[PDB]
Parts: sequence; C-alpha cells; structure tokens
Amino acid sequence: YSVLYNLAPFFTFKCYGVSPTKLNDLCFTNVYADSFVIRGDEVRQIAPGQTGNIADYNYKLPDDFTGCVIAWNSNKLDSKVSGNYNYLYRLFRKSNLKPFERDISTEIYQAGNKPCNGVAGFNCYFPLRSYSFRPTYGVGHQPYRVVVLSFELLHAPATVCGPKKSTNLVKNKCVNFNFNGLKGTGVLTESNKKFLPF
Amino acid sequence: QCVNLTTRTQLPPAYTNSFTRGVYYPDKVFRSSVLHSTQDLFLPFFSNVTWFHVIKRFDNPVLPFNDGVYFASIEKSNIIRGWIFGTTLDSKTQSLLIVNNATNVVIKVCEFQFCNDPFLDMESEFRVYSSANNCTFEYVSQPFLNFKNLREFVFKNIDGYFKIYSKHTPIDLPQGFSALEPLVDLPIGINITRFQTLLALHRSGWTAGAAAYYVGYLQPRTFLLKYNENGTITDAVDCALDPLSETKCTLKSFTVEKGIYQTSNFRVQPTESIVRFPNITNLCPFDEVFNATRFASVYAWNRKRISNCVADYSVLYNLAPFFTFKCYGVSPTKLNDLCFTNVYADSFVIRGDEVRQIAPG
Amino acid sequence: DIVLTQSPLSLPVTPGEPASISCRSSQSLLRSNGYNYLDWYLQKPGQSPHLLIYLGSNRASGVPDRFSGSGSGTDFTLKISRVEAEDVGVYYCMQALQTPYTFGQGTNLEIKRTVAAPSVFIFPPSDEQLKSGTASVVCLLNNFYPREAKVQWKVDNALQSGNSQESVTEQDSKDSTYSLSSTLTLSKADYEKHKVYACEVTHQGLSSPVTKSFNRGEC
Amino acid sequence: QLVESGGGLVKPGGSLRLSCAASGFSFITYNMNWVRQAPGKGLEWVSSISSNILSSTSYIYYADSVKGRFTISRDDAANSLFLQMNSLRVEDTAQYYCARTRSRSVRNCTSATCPVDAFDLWGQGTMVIVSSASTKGPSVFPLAPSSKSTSGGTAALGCLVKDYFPEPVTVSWNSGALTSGVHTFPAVLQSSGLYSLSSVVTVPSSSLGTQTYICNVNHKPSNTKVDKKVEP
Ligand SMILES: *[C@@H]1O[C@H](CO)[C@@H](O)[C@H](O)[C@H]1NC(C)=O
Ligand SMILES: *[C@@H]1O[C@H](CO)[C@@H](O)[C@H](O)[C@H]1NC(C)=O
Ligand SMILES: *[C@@H]1O[C@H](CO)[C@@H](O)[C@H](O)[C@H]1NC(C)=O
Ligand SMILES: *[C@@H]1O[C@H](CO)[C@@H](O)[C@H](O)[C@H]1NC(C)=O
Ligand SMILES: *[C@@H]1O[C@H](CO)[C@@H](O)[C@H](O)[C@H]1NC(C)=O
Ligand SMILES: *[C@@H]1O[C@H](CO)[C@@H](O)[C@H](O)[C@H]1NC(C)=O
Ligand SMILES: *[C@@H]1O[C@H](CO)[C@@H](O)[C@H](O)[C@H]1NC(C)=O
Repeated sequence: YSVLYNLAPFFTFKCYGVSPTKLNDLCFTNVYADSFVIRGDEVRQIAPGQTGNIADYNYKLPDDFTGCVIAWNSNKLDSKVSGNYNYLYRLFRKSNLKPFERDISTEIYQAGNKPCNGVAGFNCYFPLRSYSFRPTYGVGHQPYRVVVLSFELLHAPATVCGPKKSTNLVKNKCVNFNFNGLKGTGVLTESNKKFLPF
Repeated sequence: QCVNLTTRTQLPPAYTNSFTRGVYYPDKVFRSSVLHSTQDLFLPFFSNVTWFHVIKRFDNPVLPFNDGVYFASIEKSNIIRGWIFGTTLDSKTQSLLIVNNATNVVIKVCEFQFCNDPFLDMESEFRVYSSANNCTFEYVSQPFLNFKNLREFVFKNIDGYFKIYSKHTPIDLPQGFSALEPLVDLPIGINITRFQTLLALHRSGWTAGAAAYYVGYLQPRTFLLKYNENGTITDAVDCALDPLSETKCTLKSFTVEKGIYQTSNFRVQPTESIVRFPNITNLCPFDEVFNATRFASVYAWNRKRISNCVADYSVLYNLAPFFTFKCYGVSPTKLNDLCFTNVYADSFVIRGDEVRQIAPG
Repeated sequence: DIVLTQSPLSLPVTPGEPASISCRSSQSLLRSNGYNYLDWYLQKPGQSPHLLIYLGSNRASGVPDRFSGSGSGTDFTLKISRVEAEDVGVYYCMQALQTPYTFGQGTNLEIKRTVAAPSVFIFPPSDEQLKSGTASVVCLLNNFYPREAKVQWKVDNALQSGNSQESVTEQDSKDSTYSLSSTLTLSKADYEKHKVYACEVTHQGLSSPVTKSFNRGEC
Repeated sequence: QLVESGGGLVKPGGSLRLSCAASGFSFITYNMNWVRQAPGKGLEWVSSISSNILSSTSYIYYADSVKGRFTISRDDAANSLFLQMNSLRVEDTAQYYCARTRSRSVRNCTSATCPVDAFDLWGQGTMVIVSSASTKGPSVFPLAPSSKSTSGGTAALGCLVKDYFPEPVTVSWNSGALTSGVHTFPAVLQSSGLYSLSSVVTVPSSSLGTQTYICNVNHKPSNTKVDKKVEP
C-alpha cells in the first residue's frame, strides 16, 4: 500500500483506526471490500455509529467496525456526457437493517392500512430513487467512489497477516519479537512440547 | 437426473442414549495437565439421540437445522459418502454438497438442482443433482474414511465457517470416551437451515448394507475439560448435567471431598408483564399540531401540555414517517416499549442545512 | 385472448353535456383486492398517445379533473364532464389478467360542432399530365363539416369504382373544420373515349347532394 | 425513451433492428413493453421484458408471434435496448411503441400471467417498410383554377404531386410567403406502392394574371426539384 497510496487518486486514509504507517505491524486477515458510489454530503454518513441517510436504509456500520472507509472524487469516470442514472438508493422500509449485510428486494413499500399488490397508488411508493450524477453538478452532487477496507483480527490462523517479508532467526537471546500480531520479549530455546497440526 | 424410490418402509425413527458422546477439542489451545472450562456447543449427556437403521430399508430423511448437531455412525465398507446442506435444497440458493468417490474427496458449494431423493448407483453413477449454473468455491481434500469401524461427526456454523470433525476407532452404541479433533475449517459464509445425509446404493436391483448411524443436537453450556502432557482431553464434566458435576466444576477439581458447598442459586422464572387499558383512550391531538397550516417561530415557539390521553404513534407512520427520523433519542424498536407522561411539543421552521444544528449540546 | 367491443365508437360528443363510452370483457374482474383492472388510453393522432386513467379509479399523470374512471362488476364506463378541442383522441380499455395483451378496435370521437356549408372544387388534369399517359382528376373540399363524408364519381352518368380514393386530414384550431380531397385517376385510353366527368358530394347538412359537371375541351 | 431509430427497405428474408434511443432517464431499472398497431384503428401488444434488478429470472412474457420468431436482448448496463428477429412474413405498418409499465416491482406474476397498471412512455420513430423499391423523382403537375363555391371573386388553383414513393415530401407555396389557404394533404396509398399529393391555394382572381405562382415541391431522397407555373 506504500505505492498504492498514489497509484490511485484518492485521499490517503481519511478515516479512523490504525495509523497508516503502523499497518505493517498487524496480523489481520479475512478482509472485506464493498464497491459503491455516494452523492456529495454522504461522506459524513459512512462512519462507525453514524446515523445518516445511507446508515438508515442502505448500509449499517456497527460500533465494533474494526476498520474504516476510503472515498474519493470521481467527476470523469462516473460522469459521462449524458446523465448517469445507473445506481439507485433506498428510502423506504418498515425498519432498519442489520450490520454487515445487504437485503436487496424490489418491493413496493406500503404506508397506509390498505395493502398494495405491487401497485404505486395512493400511499404506496418505491424506495429506490435515481442518483443525480452529472459532470456539471457541484461538490454536493458529484459522484464519489467509495470502497471500504476492513482490518479485523480473527482467532483463526491468519492466512493474510501482514507484509513483512522474511528475516533471519536467532536463539537463546532475550529479544523482542512480534509473532502473529503479539509482541513478546524472551529467549528462543528448545522444548519438547508436542504440537498438533492445528 | 434422479430416480424416485417408493419402496421405503414407513418406520418411525428410533431413539437411544448419548451417555459419553458429543465431545471434541474446543479450539487450537494447548494446555499441560490443567482443568479449564469452555462455553461451547456441546451435547449434554443422558440425552435422546435419534437412531436410523438402513438394511430392506432406506432411511434418508430431511431434518430441520435449529442449533448445532452431533452425528455418529457405525459405518462399515464405506456406505455413507457425504451430506447435503441448504435452506431449500434447490438452485434458488447456494447449497453445500459433499462428494466422496473412490479417488479422493471433493467439497463444492454451488446452486445445485437437488432432487427429492439423492442417491448413488460397481459404483459410478451419482444421481444427486442435475446440473449447477455457476459457483466460486471448489475444494479437494484427502480421504478421511462385522462392526469394526466407528465414525463421529460434528457440524457447526460460527462466523460462516464449516467445521467437520472425524475420528476412526475400532469397536448398539459402544460406550467410551474419544475427543474429536478439528479437521477442516471451510468458510462457507452462507445461511444453513436444513441438513440431509447421502447414502450410496450398491447395485447387485440395489442392495444396502446393515449400517447404523446416529444424529443428535448440541447445546450451549460450560464443559470442564482436563488436559495432559500430550494435550488430549481426558474427561468432560458438565455443570448443568447434575448437581454433583456442578459441584465438581465449581470447585475446579474432578475429585470432591466430604463436605457441603453452595454451587449455585435457584429462583422462579417470570413470564410476562401485561397492562390493561379499559380507561381513557382518546388519541392525543398530535396529528393536528404536526400537520398544521400555521406554525410558531424559532424565537417564540408554542408550548402545549399534553395529558389525559394515549400517545398513538401508529397513525403517524411509525414504520416510516417520511421525517428526519435519524435522530438517536430513543430506539424505535423500544420506543413502543416505554411508558411516559408530560410530553413537550415545540414546533418551528428553519432554512438551509440547520437540521443538524438543532441537536442536544 | 380476450375479445372487446367498441359500440360507442360513433359518439358525436358536444361541449356542454357529459358523454360515456363502454367496452365488454369476456372474463370477470371480481377476483381482485378492490383494484379494478381497467384503464383508458387517449391516442393523440400524429405524435404519441396519452394516459388518462391508470389501474383503479384514481386520478394520475396530471390529467384534468373532468376525466374520471368508473366501474364495479360486469361493467365498463368512463365519465367525462367537459369536452374541448384537446380531447381529439381514440379510447381503449384493457384487462391485465393475462400477459398476451390484445387491444380491441379503435373509436372515432367526432366532435359535434357547428355544421359548415361544403365547397366543391374541381381540378382537371394539365396538358402535360394528359399526354403523360395517366390522367388524374381531383374533387377537393375546403372548410367543410364534418370530416366524414360520402363522395361518388359519376362518368357519363355511370357509377365508378376501383379508381377513387379519399384522404382525411386533422382538425385545425383556426376555424374547427376539416378538408378532404378525392382524386380519381385513370389511364389515357380510359380518359380518351370518355366525355363528361362529375363528382357527387353528399353532405349531412344538405337535403340534396350537389354535383358539378364538366367536359373535356376547356383548360 | 425519447427518440427511436428505424426505417429502410428490408427483404422478407432479411432482419430488422428495432431499438429505442434513450436519454437521461431511469430506463435501466424500469421494465417496459412493445406494442404494435395496425395501420387502421386498433393497437396490439407484441412483446415485453423486465430487468435483472427485479429478480435473477428475467420474468419472460412472450405471446405466440414473438415466441415463434422474435427474441430479446437487454444489455442491463445502460439505457439501451435492441430487438432481433430472423425472417418477415406479414409486416407492413407497425408503430412498435416503446412504452414502459407503471409498476416498478413485479409481484403476483407467473410465467404466463402478470398484472400491469398502465403505460405512459410511448414514442415515435419505429416505422417499418418492406415494399420500398426505389426513390422515384416527383412529377409535379399544375391544376387548372376554378373559382366556384369559393365566393366567386376568389380563385382556387394548385399543384398536383404524383409518382413518388416516400411519404415525407416538402411542399410549400410561394416559397413559404403565402400562409392563408395553404393545405398540404397527406399522401394517399395507391396499388402501385407510390403515393399522391394534392396541394391547392385560395387566391383572388384579380391577381391571377399578374402575380406569379410557382409551387415549390422538393424531394430529398430523389434529390430532384420540379418547379411549375400555374396557368389556364
Ligand atoms: C426418547 O424419545 C422417545 C420418543 O420420542 C421416548 O420413547 C424415549 O423414552 C425417550 N428417551 C429418553 C431417554 O428420554
Ligand atoms: C471424483 O473425485 C475427483 C477427485 O480427484 C473429483 O475431482 C471429482 O469431481 C469426483 N467426481 C464427482 C462426480 O464429483
Ligand atoms: C453462471 O451461469 C448462469 C446460468 O448458467 C448465469 O446466469 C450467470 O450469469 C453465470 N455467471 C458467470 C459469472 O458467468
Ligand atoms: C436463514 O434463513 C432463515 C429462513 O428465512 C432465517 O430465519 C434466518 O434468519 C436466516 N439466517 C441468516 C443468518 O441469514
Ligand atoms: C504422549 O505421547 C507420547 C508419544 O510418543 C507417548 O509416548 C506418551 O506415553 C504420551 N503420554 C501419556 C501420558 O500417555
Ligand atoms: C376504568 O374503567 C372502569 C370500567 O370501565 C371503571 O370502573 C374505572 O372507574 C375506570 N378508572 C378510571 C381511573 O377512570
Ligand atoms: C398533512 O400534510 C400534507 C402535506 O404537508 C397535506 O397534503 C395533507 O393534507 C395534511 N393532512 C392533514 C389531515 O392535515
């Protein structure tokens, strides 16, 4: 990620969590990446514990997020000559969603006591509404390309861990070592403890 | 392509006991001859584990998945091959399929077009599904397989991971203690609400050997385990099994001397708290003050005292009122789970993005 | 499929009084949750149709309050309170029980306006057209009412068929009238041995038809 | 859907391409339907299709004719739509409307029955012609004036346009200077395929011998302009 800081035109870690330089000293695994585009003032809505327009109908961020989000401006790739109406956003649901899941459903939301058999009538509308994306729009309406990076730690053996190449080995010296994300100081002696493969 | 079998005898499932069955290693923790208690999904003893017998009988039913399950099988000459996991067992959802042929073991999860009676047919025909459209995860594993062999399996779904345990030992259900090692941690990452077992029918038209297998459940409870020099589990003690083992586990010792101990406490369990409303029930006039042609100003806001009425919120579209409901306040699920009086209603109009300006603090 | 009828197609609508239209469906609409499976489409001639009433008896798509659908049971009707010059369009009804949608026949909707005296125009073929081998004589009407009229071509006091065609235009907001032109084409050999040509114009507002007779010999 | 692209001569053994050229609109997530119409009175729905946003299945809705010959192809990525077919047996005048359904969701719909609310997005531009052979040059013929049944003192002369196949022909009188009395009649179909036009004007008879009357009829496909002076 040292070169990926500037291989793509995005703001370098405008989020909360582990320090960007300190990410080399982690043994996280099983990352999750989601791809979506937001509109203008929705940057503030994507935060752990935030309750915004996105955080009330589209994507819920739990308090124990153990990560952050990455967003940047996209006024050229996401904005063609014609209006870009290829992405929509939910506004109508009976209740809030559950964190870290998605529920896509093309269903008419009913407001009144009477039910609707998929008919947009008196008190029955659709939650999905088209984005207003145009290259001539202002900063409050420009499409922003957003990807979320999760750095949670699992008790399972980390198949990803951290990118810290390889180095030599030493024995019988009280030295500080960081193994599987845990720091400890001591010698490296030989013991006859039986180890099962797991 | 599947063949429907209507020769199955209508025989109700049998039941037996699980005196010393349903034990396994909790995690990859290693300990040296110490006693530790772990809260995990372990089958309590003296339970009622279901028994199915196959001989001419064809016992391959479908059972719902509510909690963790424990599987045992006195399997000989490699009759059982795999299991079926899925919510509806069709192509509408991604379902787990276990295939065990004579060459190796392959594990694949896709949207297979499963039939009502999956079976296998020398043995080269596999009539378990017609075709699969597309999927991502494909895994191949090394083969794990007179009553001379006993196999036990445990299936759990934690963090969307497929955990399966295997153990082969030579030997009704035999009596003995044998822990199950962790074998495969496959990240399925899907929803499973039903399970079904796979049986192979050897053609000789079809002949099935005398294989007996047991399927059970799991319960979240604390289990006391003692390790050794090699880290193998010696015995399992459950506090909720009986008060004797409760006193054994609370004292953290397998041997309890002569005396009296207060192992726990007991009390009655309340059921419900209900309130009747035969008294005053006219709705408070919230609609006519929330929907009015004239509203007060920000500097001089109206103050109205509301009492002696019921504060109905269903008429105000409690599910979605088309308002700025993103305020934290009281949670909407527990907003109905409250009871209060002396509400304050002050309304005004502003301009711009000052909606977030009106906040506590 | 579902067969439909359009018996109110010949509806002489007039501003001032309400008018009604109807259609018949073979199947019943009673199997519904209070939503009538009826709709009305106004097809404006020339550019695009317009939607009046969607499914159910409700107002939508910015239509005026005069249009109001109705129907409860084995019936189909549409209530119109006022008729203006913007109501030029045919009507259709549809039931959405099955996916093979098949619309019925169209209507006419001739607005019963003030009757105007017809004018008969005769145009003999030019000399170049006469010697070109094909002779076409045109009987034209300007500022005559209504649009629908019966025209007959009589040659040598005999009936003619298979060579007369009629073209109809749309209404004009200047004077609320229609203009139709009838062209009678014939070959050179057909026109050579014929002597007199005349087109009979039949008008609803006239007790007797008017006919103008002319013969070859004048420009 | 705003404008449509079509037209041209195609053999019965050939294939057409019915497409709707959309604009800034939520056409990607809105299901639509194809409705044809006879040259006379009476419409007829022909085809319909949905999008992948509704469900994994495409919610297929075919009648007999489209099942026999036609097929659909939805890109499901932008505001584009194309219709494909193999042959052509009886296709003379079809409007081929590009309207969309008034039901964003699809509920209580089987593979053969599906309720629909209404349509409001009809368009113009899907015309089909298979009888086109060549773009013959126009043959403008003058019409003799006749000051009868037109208040006497006003004359009535015009130009006759014959021997032309395509319907759109630019017809004007006095280079567009004269407005009152101009009535360009629509083209009428003949048994030979080609069309005919009649265009007359109402002018006073006192200026018949002084003012010059030249009818301006130009045909774009034939690239031929014929000018004629009306004279008794
Ligand atoms: C198990 O259940 C069966 C019937 O469901 C019953 O007859 C049997 O007594 C039960 N056994 C135990 C140990 O509860
Ligand atoms: C048989 O086993 C092999 C393992 O090498 C596997 O690739 C193959 O898919 C298996 N056959 C079937 C029908 O699953
Ligand atoms: C997989 O196949 C199904 C049907 O065979 C198709 O709908 C789907 O798009 C395919 N997926 C990929 C990634 O090719
Ligand atoms: C799995 O599906 C069942 C059936 O609808 C549902 O009750 C359950 O909540 C689902 N579980 C998850 C984790 O989605
Ligand atoms: C532990 O395993 C080793 C394996 O060689 C065995 O020799 C030893 O006896 C085991 N310990 C006990 C207490 O059984
Ligand atoms: C509540 O209602 C009962 C019967 O309807 C009545 O007897 C009682 O007085 C009421 N209580 C109050 C506080 O109004
Ligand atoms: C509620 O408010 C809406 C818009 O503010 C208005 O259209 C409606 O008539 C109001 N209803 C009542 C009962 O005041």
